[PDB]
Amino acid sequence: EALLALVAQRVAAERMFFTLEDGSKVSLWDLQQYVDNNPELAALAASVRRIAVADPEDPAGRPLPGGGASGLDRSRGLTGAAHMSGQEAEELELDWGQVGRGALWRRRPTRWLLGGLDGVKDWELEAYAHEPLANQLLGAKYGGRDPRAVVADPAYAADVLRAGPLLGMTFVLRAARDLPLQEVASSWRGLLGNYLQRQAPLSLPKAVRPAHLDPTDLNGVAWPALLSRPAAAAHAAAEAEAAGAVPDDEMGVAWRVQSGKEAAASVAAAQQLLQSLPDALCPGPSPAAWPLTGTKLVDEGGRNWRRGGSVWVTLQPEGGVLVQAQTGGVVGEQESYLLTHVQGQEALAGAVMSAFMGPQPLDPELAAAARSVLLVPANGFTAANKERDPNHPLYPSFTGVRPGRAPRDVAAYTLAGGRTPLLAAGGPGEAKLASELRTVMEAALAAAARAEEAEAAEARRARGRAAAAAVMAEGLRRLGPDAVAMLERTAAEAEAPQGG
Amino acid sequence: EVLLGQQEAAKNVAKQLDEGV
Amino acid sequence: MPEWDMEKYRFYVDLPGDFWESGVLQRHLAAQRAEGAVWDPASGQYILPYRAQKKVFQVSTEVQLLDPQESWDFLGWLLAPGRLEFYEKAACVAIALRVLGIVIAI
Amino acid sequence: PWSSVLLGCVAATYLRAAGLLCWRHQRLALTAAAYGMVAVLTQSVSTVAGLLLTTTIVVSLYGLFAAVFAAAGLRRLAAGGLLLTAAASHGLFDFPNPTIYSLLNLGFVAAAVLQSYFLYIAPAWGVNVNWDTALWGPMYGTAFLGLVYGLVALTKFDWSSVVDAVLRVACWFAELTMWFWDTFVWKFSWSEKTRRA
Amino acid sequence: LALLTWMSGRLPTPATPEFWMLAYFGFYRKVWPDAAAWLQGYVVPLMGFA
Amino acid sequence: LALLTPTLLTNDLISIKYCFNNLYNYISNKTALSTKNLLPYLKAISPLYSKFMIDHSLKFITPKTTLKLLQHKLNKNSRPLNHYNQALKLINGYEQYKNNLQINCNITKLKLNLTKTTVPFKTLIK
Amino acid sequence: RASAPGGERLCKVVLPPDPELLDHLVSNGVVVDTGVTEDDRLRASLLVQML
Amino acid sequence: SVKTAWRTQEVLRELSYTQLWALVGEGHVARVRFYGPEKNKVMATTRASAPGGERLCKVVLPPDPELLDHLVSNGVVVDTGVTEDDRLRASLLVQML
Amino acid sequence: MAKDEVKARLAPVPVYTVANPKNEFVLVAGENNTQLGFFFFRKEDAEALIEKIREENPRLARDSKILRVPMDNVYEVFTTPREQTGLQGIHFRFMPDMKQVAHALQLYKDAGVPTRQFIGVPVFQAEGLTVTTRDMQYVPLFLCKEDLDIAVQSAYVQRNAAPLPKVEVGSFEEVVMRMTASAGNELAAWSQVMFVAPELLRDS
Amino acid sequence: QSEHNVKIFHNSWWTHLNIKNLVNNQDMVFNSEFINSAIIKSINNKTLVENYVYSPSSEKETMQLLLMSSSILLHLCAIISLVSI
Amino acid sequence: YGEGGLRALEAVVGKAPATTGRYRRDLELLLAHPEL
Repeated sequence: EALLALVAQRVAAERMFFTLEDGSKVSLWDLQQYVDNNPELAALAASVRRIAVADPEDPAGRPLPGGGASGLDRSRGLTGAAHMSGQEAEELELDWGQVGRGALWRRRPTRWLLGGLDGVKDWELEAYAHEPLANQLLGAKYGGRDPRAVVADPAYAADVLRAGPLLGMTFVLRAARDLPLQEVASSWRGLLGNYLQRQAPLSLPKAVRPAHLDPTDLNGVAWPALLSRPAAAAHAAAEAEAAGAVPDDEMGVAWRVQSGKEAAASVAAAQQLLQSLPDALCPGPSPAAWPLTGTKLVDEGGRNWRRGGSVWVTLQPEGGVLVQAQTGGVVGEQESYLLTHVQGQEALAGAVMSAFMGPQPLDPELAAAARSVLLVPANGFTAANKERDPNHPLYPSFTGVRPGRAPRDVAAYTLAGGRTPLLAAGGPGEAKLASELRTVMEAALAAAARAEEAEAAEARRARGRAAAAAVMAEGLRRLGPDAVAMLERTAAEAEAPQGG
Repeated sequence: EVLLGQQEAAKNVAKQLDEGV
Repeated sequence: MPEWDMEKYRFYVDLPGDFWESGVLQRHLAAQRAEGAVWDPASGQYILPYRAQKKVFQVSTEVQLLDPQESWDFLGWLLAPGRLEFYEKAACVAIALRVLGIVIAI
Repeated sequence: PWSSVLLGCVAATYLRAAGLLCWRHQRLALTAAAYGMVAVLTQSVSTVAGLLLTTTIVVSLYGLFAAVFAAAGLRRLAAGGLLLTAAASHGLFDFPNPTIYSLLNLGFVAAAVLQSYFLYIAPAWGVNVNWDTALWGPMYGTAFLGLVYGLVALTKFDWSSVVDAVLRVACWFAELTMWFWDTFVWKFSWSEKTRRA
Repeated sequence: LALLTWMSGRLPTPATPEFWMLAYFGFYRKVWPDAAAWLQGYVVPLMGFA
Repeated sequence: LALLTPTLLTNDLISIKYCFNNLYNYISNKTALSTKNLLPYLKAISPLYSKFMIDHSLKFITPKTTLKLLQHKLNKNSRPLNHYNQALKLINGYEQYKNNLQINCNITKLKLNLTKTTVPFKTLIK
Repeated sequence: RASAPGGERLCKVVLPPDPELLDHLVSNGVVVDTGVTEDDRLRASLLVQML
Repeated sequence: SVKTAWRTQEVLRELSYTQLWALVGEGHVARVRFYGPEKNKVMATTRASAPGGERLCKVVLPPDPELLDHLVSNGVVVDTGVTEDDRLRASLLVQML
Repeated sequence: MAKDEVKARLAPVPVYTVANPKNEFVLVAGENNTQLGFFFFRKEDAEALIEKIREENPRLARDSKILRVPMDNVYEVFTTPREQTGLQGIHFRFMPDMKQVAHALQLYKDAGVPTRQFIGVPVFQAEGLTVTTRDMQYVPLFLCKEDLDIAVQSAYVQRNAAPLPKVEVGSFEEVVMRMTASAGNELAAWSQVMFVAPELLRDS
Repeated sequence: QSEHNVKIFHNSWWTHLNIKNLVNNQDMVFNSEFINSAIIKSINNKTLVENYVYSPSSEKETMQLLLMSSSILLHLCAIISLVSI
Repeated sequence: YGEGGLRALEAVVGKAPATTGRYRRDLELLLAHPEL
């Protein structure tokens, strides 16, 4: 009957598996039953009740010491956005850092009139980029250079427009008004059509490796094994030349050009998919049948979009545009909805990216701020100081040590033993200890050359690393802790800020 | 007294703003 | 026992001025709220520990504070029963002497 | 008109130009001659209407002294027209038979309406105003003063109506204060001195 | 103003020292900061200045 | 008595320019020391999963070296602690979110709220 | 909340000086709304005390 | 500009915490008198060796728990203006009442 | 460190410049560009530049005054690229004391080097000299050899007893660049720095 | 939920009694005046500082006089306002 | 700070009542005779 041989058989026996922790594989039917037909546990799940474990190896209970008040848990009473401590944002993925702020003005507030009493705001515009991918792309090419020269070059602007799907630029448009649905749909359709009429045939990436996430390890990913290969770069380049070999500088991406953004194709296809915005968001006249109704993203009648709701437009590679949304107010009551996800529409991703960070964007301040912030994750720092780096360009972490003022006393100054690090650089002691460290390193380089396709070369490099570590360690025990500090600062002030 | 049954969803926000009462 | 079914002595205690500074009530509350409904992975199930349970004559202390603004002393004094009796008498006399003065229209 | 909204304001000042033996007409003619020279080279207090006029003169003087003294040339033409605005307001400062200045007043209010159209719809039509403060400010200011001149002139207004409105507001607040005192603080029959003892 | 008028029988005209005491110790010392802030943020830009 | 009462009762572009100044000074100081030896932008969101985004975008990148942030991601008791039925269901909801994102790549109420957080501007070193 | 015993209701609670209460409310996802709290207590609580 | 202005009595001269800390560390402040209901204001009497001689300055602070470990660390004696004579006068006034 | 921490640690070091009355800079220009701020650590060298300006252009010397500025504002001046400010070419070099350059050369001579050449402003420090604050132990960097000698002699005569603590001298520009670019254990090493003013342990 | 009633008989039997002279062990056979000592001590110890008169010597005498004047005037104003009814 | 300085119960079940103990005989008799 109703696919009795097809909706049964446990959909290909549910031969797609997962992987939890210690290699245990579970079926998707089992996991779907766990989230669907196990609602008692879900009653606890939507109550944030604390339970606390017991120690299993203890004869007498003894509730295990936990600190569970994590950022998401404590933030459930806040409004708008959650709040973490940086380390918890480093965990739970959370790798899309903010690169720019903006606004979609109806009437732009003038500093004249009455302070700006004509300042009607339709949306608040924020742009977010994947910071590790921003580092890996814009940092190994545009890293260690003058940032003003980089942002002055029109090649950097072209590159941050081209590599936008690669960075996964997601734009959050938060409604600052009870906006009518038809007006917003017409405005977005008109703006995106205007930007589609100027989307010339331009450059897109091409795939260098297929597959990943086969239907047995849907929990797993291929990139850590790809980046921790026995030869890595050699293997990656070999894959590259067997398809699209990188022509650019140290960035990857082969960049096919022109035709990739076809005109009568995907551009016109997107000009039709935009026509199926006011017949997919505001269909035939019945404000209870319009898809976005009932949910908190609109009002009770569904006519207007409520103030505080946000629309998340993420530009995936291969022309994928993911439009999600999120209601406003208390985050403990916020509900997030996936609205649409289009794939293969290379004109939509390029048109949205041009509309946000183009030569004429929807907000020039947002485009300039995003293209200017992006060098901070490019230089291996992230937009917000999640790693608590003291040398951050903006929002640097402090050492937490009171600054010292030299007193006009004599009893405070004591001539103790060898318990001061060297602070005078360029002196005879520093120069002679640098010379002794130099001869120790030269002995290490000489000893690493006697340690005797690319996998055997990397094994030889590992053997040379072991011999160099042995010789350098013996030399550093011959020298002092000040020499250890000098080797540490020499290693620190020699690598590029990008981390290459 | 009057029969003008106006409909608006911002009146809920106004009633919530009457928490000052 | 359910509290509504209990029979309770109501004792009067004069607390010291450093009662909150000494933190005896705070320590008792922190001792009482420190346990209950502990998950046990060594055997499954949620276990209420024996430390979270009560002994034969041990009860759960219910700390309730009073608001002095709920004591409407002026209104309770103005609407005291004797004053209410006087207002009833004066309203009776006033109504009778207002009627006698309208029904004299003859 | 983007950068030619400034040309619209220039047309407004040209409309201001559309509108004997005493010194005041000589001063107005000297100011008009100064406007002509500046334009070709760069390329009393006892009335409310007098307050607006004086304000206009002061503002527009600071405007000329911040732009001209300190399609790019429209930024200098629209500020050269501020001296024409100052000339019109110094003409209206003695508003001297009133029929001499009536047509000047009509042109002043009509081009004030035109500037209060052009500059007000300028941010919503594409051009930005917040960029140059010392240039962009005084034209908005003189358009504002020009509009409130077409409101304080058209209806007689004067300091008498201002004093009457202030007295009415203070009187209503006074009766509210007396009612609040007599109802909540202390009855006036208790506070005052009962006579006939 | 109302209380002084009721208590003294004379409205504080600008020729009366009570008006100047209420102008200095009243308007100037108390509400003029607020008035100043509001004015510099609403009227002074509306006048084209700053 | 009221005189005696207290007695008796006993533009982000400017920050962009500053950040660029700090970044250029840091790079120049690093270079000079090498030769001599030899509040906005505080928000973090996650619309997709970072592992999935790196895997999807690494099908186009041939990296000759792993940089600092991706190396940190590569580099990154507690076994009984995260063993509430709750803690063994939340990770299942994470994996169902994973499969939903994968099958969307290959109006629906999401199983979990999209995560948008703030990080404090002033912190201390480790 | 509606999941509370007795439905959704408003209840007045007078608090002891407990320094862990705000941390408990924050970590248990409770919307902690204070209000105004004007600094100048002498000036703010003057006319209402006269009344 | 002590050679340019006229002399006008001797008013206090409001400083700040930073200023006072500098002249305490440099050993220019001889005595401090904490005052204010909130005790956040200080009369600083400087010594004759200071660049300016004895001046009674007035300082306003944030609540920083390091004032003692600078004042009594260097040279400064804390004092209050209520001596035993003033206390006995207060006792006499209470007796008269 | 951060620039706030570096400016906070560089506060007790004063320097002297020559300024026109509206807080300008007597920037000796020499030949093609090459303007030089010459932040003078010693006031005698600043008065010598005043004498040179007096002999060259007598109108400027009357207007100009010796401006005292703490090293935090000097660091703020030094850090920012001057092309961004729009006034570039002004070199802003440091002028060390000749007596302390001679002392630095003498201390260089102990190991045996080209002892008639030095780079930057000398900063002196004894290997083993520490200042005991409230519960932390700062490492004083001495801008003056005489102050270092007073501290070393007083400390060993107070703690009893051979007692020659190495005494090493480096460049003040490098101890600022290392403070700026230090991140690892060098950050913790520099967090205990303490800067002695050139006249702090005088005849008091 | 029950509906209450106004109690009108014997409402507070402990109020219309003078138990003070029995409880404080009078008639068989605590001390004040720490109050005014503490009040004048606080007046002296804080005194608000007349820095506008460059901290004059008397000062505490002025504050004590102000306190006595304010107390006397408050009591007299209360009596006059009471008898004004 | 302090003096002295150097140095299936109370962790499974938790303490023992102190004010209780005078009712031990009555509790035992109530258990022994359920007819009460």
